[PDB]
Amino acid sequence: KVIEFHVVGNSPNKKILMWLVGLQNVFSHQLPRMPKEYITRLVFDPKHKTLALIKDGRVIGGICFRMFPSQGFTEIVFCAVTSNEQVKGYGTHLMNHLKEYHIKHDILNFLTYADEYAIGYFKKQGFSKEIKIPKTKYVGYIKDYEGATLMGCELNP
Amino acid sequence: KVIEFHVVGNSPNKKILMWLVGLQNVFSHQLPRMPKEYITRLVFDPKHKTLALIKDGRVIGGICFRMFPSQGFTEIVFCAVTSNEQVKGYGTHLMNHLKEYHIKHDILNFLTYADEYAIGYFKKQGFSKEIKIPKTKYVGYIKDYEGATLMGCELNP
Ligand SMILES: CC(C)(COP(=O)(O)OP(=O)(O)OC[C@H]1O[C@@H](n2cnc3c(N)ncnc32)[C@H](O)[C@@H]1OP(=O)(O)O)[C@@H](O)C(=O)NCCC(=O)NCCS
Ligand SMILES: CC(C)(COP(=O)(O)OP(=O)(O)OC[C@H]1O[C@@H](n2cnc3c(N)ncnc32)[C@H](O)[C@@H]1OP(=O)(O)O)[C@@H](O)C(=O)NCCC(=O)NCCS
Repeated sequence: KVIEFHVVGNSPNKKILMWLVGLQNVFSHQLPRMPKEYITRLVFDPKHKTLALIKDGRVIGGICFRMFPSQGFTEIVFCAVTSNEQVKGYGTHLMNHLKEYHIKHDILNFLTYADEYAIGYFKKQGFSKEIKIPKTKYVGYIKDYEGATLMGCELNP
Repeated sequence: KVIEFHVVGNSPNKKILMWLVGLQNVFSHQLPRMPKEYITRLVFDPKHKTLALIKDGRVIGGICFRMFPSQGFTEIVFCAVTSNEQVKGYGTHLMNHLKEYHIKHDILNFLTYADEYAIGYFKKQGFSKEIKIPKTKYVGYIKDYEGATLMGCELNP
């Protein structure tokens, strides 16, 4: 009934902090292959911001991303919608809003290492297994993950 | 292999933030009758401290308490051991160490509102149902918890 999108960050007021915990809680529930401590580390890392999906006070989704304005792309880390609220298009809205945030900041590229079970969702948001940014841009900067496949998205206007 | 006891709180240290979150996760998994956001609120509250049990870098247990020096007791909010590690004398250790901390701080009585299933566990730690510290001392200072049983016990030097 009321639904909000906030880019948040630990760079730490009381409200966002509740949201930061809520995001960590949402992520750890969906991403079973991610240890809670690791999520907490990245989520609270000041070089990472998280785009939070609030519904009626409560965090229900988010995308954790790290921007590399120098490389000309953004690494997408932990994106999740809570189980209740899956398949209602929330995840596509988050990616859309993420996409618009970045057009303003003039980063036109997304990179992520995709779980096997969610390659489907990224392909819908325009990601491809075939990457158009040269290796020399992201190798080293971006976290490689075990048996996740790397996908890119090249936004526009 | 390494096992630590730290008394923590929100009174921006990067270590204790991760610990406080790690504590919120453990408290949240183990106590269904308490909503995640409530736990977050109290855990990070500057009048609440928490006894963290770290194991090899990671929180596996804790006791959140609020000290009432002006009263003569300490109120026990949450305590829990992560599930891997239950039935290993870990929570007995935590409570023992909590007792020491408070003796060293001149607060002899512990109060808790105990939930239907851990009455067993508190009873062993000297805890009981009959309080010896006057109702007027704690009522309205402590937080009544619904269909929990109030309990209390004293600790020697
Ligand atoms: C993946 C996820 C973030 C998608 O959010 P969502 O709101 O549930 O999915 P949506 O409602 O936005 O639907 C998105 C589209 O991708 C599709 N899709 C393909 N594979 C999918 C998958 N594995 N999960 C969800 N949607 C998927 C949906 O059917 C939908 O297609 P359509 O609208 O064209 O018909 C969410 O389901 C989730 O939290 N999964 C668990 C954790 C995870 O796998 N994270 C990694 C990637 S974010
Ligand atoms: C109850 C709890 C906090 C204790 O941690 P623990 O390490 O498993 O308990 P211990 O290993 O120290 O065992 C303590 C003694 O109390 C007993 N006990 C009573 N209830 C128990 C319970 N629910 N779980 C484990 N032990 C329990 C044990 O048998 C043990 O007896 P013994 O040493 O004489 O053989 C833990 O199981 C937990 O987190 N439960 C979920 C949430 C909860 O009940 N919190 C209550 C407030 S602390």
